[PDB]
Amino acid sequence: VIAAHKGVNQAPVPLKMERVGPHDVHIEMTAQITDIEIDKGKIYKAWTFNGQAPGPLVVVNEGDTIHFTLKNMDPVVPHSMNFHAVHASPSKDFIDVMPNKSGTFTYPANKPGVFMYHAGTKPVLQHIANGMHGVIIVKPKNGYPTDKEVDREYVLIQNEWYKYNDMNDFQNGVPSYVVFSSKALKPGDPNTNGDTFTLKEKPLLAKVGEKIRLYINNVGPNEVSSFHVVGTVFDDVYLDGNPNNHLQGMQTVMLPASGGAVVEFTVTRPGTYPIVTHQFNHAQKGAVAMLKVTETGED
Amino acid sequence: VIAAHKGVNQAPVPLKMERVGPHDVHIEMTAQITDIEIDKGKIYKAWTFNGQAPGPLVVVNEGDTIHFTLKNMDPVVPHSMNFHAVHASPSKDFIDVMPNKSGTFTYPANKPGVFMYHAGTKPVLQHIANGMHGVIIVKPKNGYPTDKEVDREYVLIQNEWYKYNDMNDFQNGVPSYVVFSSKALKPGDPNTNGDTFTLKEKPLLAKVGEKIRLYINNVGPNEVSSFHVVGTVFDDVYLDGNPNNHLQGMQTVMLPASGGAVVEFTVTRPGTYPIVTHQFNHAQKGAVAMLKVTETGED
Amino acid sequence: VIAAHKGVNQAPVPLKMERVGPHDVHIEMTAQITDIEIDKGKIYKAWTFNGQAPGPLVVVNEGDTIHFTLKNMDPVVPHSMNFHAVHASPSKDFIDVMPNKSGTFTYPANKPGVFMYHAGTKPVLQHIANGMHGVIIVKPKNGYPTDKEVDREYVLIQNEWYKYNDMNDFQNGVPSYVVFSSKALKPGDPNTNGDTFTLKEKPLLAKVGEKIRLYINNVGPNEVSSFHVVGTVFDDVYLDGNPNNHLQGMQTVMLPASGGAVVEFTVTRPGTYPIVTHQFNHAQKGAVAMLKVTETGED
Ligand SMILES: O=N[O-]
Ligand SMILES: O=N[O-]
Ligand SMILES: O=N[O-]
Ligand SMILES: O=N[O-]
Ligand SMILES: O=N[O-]
Ligand SMILES: O=N[O-]
Ligand SMILES: [Cu+2]
Ligand SMILES: [Cu+2]
Ligand SMILES: [Cu+2]
Ligand SMILES: [Cu+2]
Ligand SMILES: [Cu+2]
Ligand SMILES: [Cu+2]
Ligand SMILES: [Cu+2]
Ligand SMILES: [Cu+2]
Ligand SMILES: [Cu+2]
Ligand SMILES: [Cu+2]
Ligand SMILES: [Cu+2]
Ligand SMILES: [Cu+2]
Ligand SMILES: [Cu+2]
Ligand SMILES: [Cu+2]
Ligand SMILES: [Cu+2]
Repeated sequence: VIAAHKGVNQAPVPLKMERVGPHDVHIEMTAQITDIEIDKGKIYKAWTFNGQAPGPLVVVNEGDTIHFTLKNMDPVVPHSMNFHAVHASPSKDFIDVMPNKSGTFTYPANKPGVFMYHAGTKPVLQHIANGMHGVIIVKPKNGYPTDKEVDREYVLIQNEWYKYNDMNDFQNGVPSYVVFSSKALKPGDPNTNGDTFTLKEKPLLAKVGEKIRLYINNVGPNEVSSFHVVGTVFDDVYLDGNPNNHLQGMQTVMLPASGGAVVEFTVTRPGTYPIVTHQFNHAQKGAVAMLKVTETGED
Repeated sequence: VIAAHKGVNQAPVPLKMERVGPHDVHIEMTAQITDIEIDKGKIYKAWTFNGQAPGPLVVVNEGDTIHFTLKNMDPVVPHSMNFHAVHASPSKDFIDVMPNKSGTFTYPANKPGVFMYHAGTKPVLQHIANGMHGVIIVKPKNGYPTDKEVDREYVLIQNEWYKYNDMNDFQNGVPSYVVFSSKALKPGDPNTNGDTFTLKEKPLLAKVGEKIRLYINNVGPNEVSSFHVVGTVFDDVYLDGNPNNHLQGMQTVMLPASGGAVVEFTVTRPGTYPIVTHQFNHAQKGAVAMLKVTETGED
Repeated sequence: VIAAHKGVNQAPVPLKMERVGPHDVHIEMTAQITDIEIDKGKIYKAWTFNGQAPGPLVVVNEGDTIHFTLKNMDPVVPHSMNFHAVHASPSKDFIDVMPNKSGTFTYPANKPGVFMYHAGTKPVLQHIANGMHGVIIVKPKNGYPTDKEVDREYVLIQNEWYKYNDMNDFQNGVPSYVVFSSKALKPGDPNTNGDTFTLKEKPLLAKVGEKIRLYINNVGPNEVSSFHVVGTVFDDVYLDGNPNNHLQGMQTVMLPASGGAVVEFTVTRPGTYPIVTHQFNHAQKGAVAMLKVTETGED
């Protein structure tokens, strides 16, 4: 634990977003050091955006230019932001912001989909593994062909956790935990961090007969994901959330590290449905969420 | 070795299946403890369906409802069944059957493809790793567009084996063996277990010039598979065996854990053709099968 | 270090190719033992084709029959060649050539794409891991639908390096290095070996606004690749380089071991753009290349 991080636990700060034109959006995040309970009794003093790991959800429209400000609250470590959604010059636009400073960077989100974002400061592995990852969704101008069939939707993110700030482990060791989190799209949706237990104890909710859409991304840092919902089959899958990349009837979706998808499936009966990576060593180490399906859709 | 499993070696029992209506099929399996030779001189006292690991092949038609009975012969461990093919309530329909009891569960197979099945009892990793995995094929109502080109077909399954019933190894260790097995579709086809040697010593057979279809699934538990046939290219691939997910001219097919495919390729010359996962550490640890191609198609 | 390899460092020999008919091409390679600097201060006495690892690039046209000669310069180890592009009998056409001998083998390249080649001598893992891997590109007769949009193109290959000639490490250990190399398509293109530094210090070059095509293959031996270019999104992707396998708007391309692709992306701003596998443990261990984009396209 970096001497200047000892005892530091910066309270989470809300994401700030506001539209400033028909095709322009302001976003303001922080980089901050925040204690997160990743397993019961296990605190990780994470490197975060806004005190969440993964960070807060960003949603924009295809064709929006993002005017992004990062306020670095870390007392000693520089941080930066890399959005996979955007076309940008990495050496000009994804550059470091020093402690106690801010930086603003502008770039377009030209492509629909479910994109990873993460800090881009060398060593990138260190910043991602310590918690500086997240998702930005870019909504397609023309929608998805199955939009009218979807009854309910959520966002799920997979990540790993390693021994604390240990570059040897990050490079060469198996993950200690692999976890899901959910980030809110609409008021009332849960908003959680990557931990082994919250989405088991407080399942996502749905109603019998519904078609559910999940926007998913496996942020890694290191593992691929074999994404599967127990008790159903994916009716439709759009790789990276691009409407053109359309598969049907998949049992399990292969996600690379940073890989995204939009997946849709029908829940036909009441009960609790596990959501896993089917790499079962990772599932055993935390990567199981639950979907509770009731006759009403409320608990 | 669980005290009540010491010395236990339950003889394999045939799968029971019978059609009971134009869209309804009965299946009866066992859960049982059976010694399997996974490498020469290496016995694994596997947790199995029907004394095979992977378990027996199930084939049904798209739109069939399955009335599935599990007879648990294990003297002490509960077991259950999860079919990836079906729409079901996991907490009602994939529940545990206690030792010396049976349970019956009914659910539809609405989607064509090559699906994993496995025990769903917590910890799922333990039940899969110990051998409780298999494949169910759901035949598409409308076939595949290349059906008329296929001359011969087989089923191949990839799995791993770890240190015996060792949850630490299952979670954190590399596999000791990675293996292929073949499960019979028609009388005379081989029916083998996941071992390092049988499909090398007794290759699958084909005839010069034939187009071969393989129904494949990588059941894991933990690894992905880079499926490749030496000396050919896949003419056509259907991801998860759904006819819509149609690729052409692939050298190697990426399978997630639990991932399936229908793959088709032409063998143009006499000889022996290795079949591998191209993750060559896994191939070296057992995952090489052989296809012997002769002028007649018989040995 | 095999006693007969001690002190051996065979100078690289150029690939020999010549067209001998409208649909027939001669290729002559060597198998040879050559010291390669894989990281600064770290020499690997590689098993190679032609003194390069990965080996030299081969480019042919769809429908060409290849008349391939391997001249084995290794004083003691037999070697062979397996081209993923071709239809061949592995047990007749991919056979070993003994030390100080040559062998010639003929087979057709019927399928367009970006194919791995490698030695096929048992244990195959040993020959691949020690450096005997490479790429053959088969150009599609009808092109790719986006050909007219591409301004500049390069070839990139990903491989791993392990502890020297250590079969235990090859089977059971994490890679010590994961690396990119580039192989020349046109005069003036760089031609490099798999190392941790050359494509950082001497980036690939491009011009602002260009659409870039990369022909890529992950030769392994053991890992999958999460291929990503920072600061852009792939406009179009053709899996295995087959024009039919067409995805759009992908952030990251999942490559199995031996998996290939043609990927295309636009660079909109001047700067330096990292090229990674997004499995960041591998990126940290060497697998980052750089693309320098200038107003002119020259350094
Ligand atoms: O039903 N999924 O194992
Ligand atoms: O089907 N999830 O084990
Ligand atoms: O020819 N497959 O290495
Ligand atoms: O092409 N199998 O090494
Ligand atoms: O912008 N790629 O992290
Ligand atoms: O987006 N490369 O970290
Ligand atoms: Cu407008
Ligand atoms: Cu602004
Ligand atoms: Cu950071
Ligand atoms: Cu990234
Ligand atoms: Cu509905
Ligand atoms: Cu009917
Ligand atoms: Cu019945
Ligand atoms: Cu079991
Ligand atoms: Cu499952
Ligand atoms: Cu035929
Ligand atoms: Cu001609
Ligand atoms: Cu010739
Ligand atoms: Cu060799
Ligand atoms: Cu190969
Ligand atoms: Cu252009």
